[PDB]
Amino acid sequence: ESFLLSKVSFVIKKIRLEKGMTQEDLAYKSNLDRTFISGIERNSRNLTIKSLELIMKGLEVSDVVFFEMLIKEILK
Amino acid sequence: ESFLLSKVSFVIKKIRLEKGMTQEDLAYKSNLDRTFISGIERNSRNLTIKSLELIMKGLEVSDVVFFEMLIKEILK
DNA sequence: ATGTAGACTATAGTCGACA
DNA sequence: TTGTCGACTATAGTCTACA
Repeated sequence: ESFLLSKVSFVIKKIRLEKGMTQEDLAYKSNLDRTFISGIERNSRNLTIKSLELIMKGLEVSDVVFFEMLIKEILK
Repeated sequence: ESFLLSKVSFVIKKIRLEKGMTQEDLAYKSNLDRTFISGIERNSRNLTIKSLELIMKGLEVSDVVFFEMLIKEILK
């Protein structure tokens, strides 16, 4: 599947971990269902941008740091 | 009305007019549908990442660049 | 904590027509 | 050239439940 989608997932995980949160934690804060989040980390589902906008806000990270991390990441 | 969303659409249209592509022109290059590229650009309808990613390709815009451009457009 | 399965519902995308 | 309307098909995002 998608080159990007995967990298995205890979960044979310890292952030989520750094912050030391469990999946259900974030699910709550993001107001998403836990399962979805698993799908995202493990298998890189597609998510929508409304979905991302929640999760950014769930990790309590700036929609700017994410993207930044994301770039250095994308850089291989 | 997702902040992140309108800020995604704007960049799309910006890139598209710079590249002087038409929406149809985009529709082709993104293997996606005119009416949708319409919806995104015009009324904050909610694309996904695969959709996004395709779009970057339709614009012939490197992901890095898109996000870079994007970032800057938040910070206004 | 996390992964996954399946039934389900909501909304992402397709298409063809016409201001 | 692009937005909108309406009826489509496709899937994202939920939920229960068990290893």
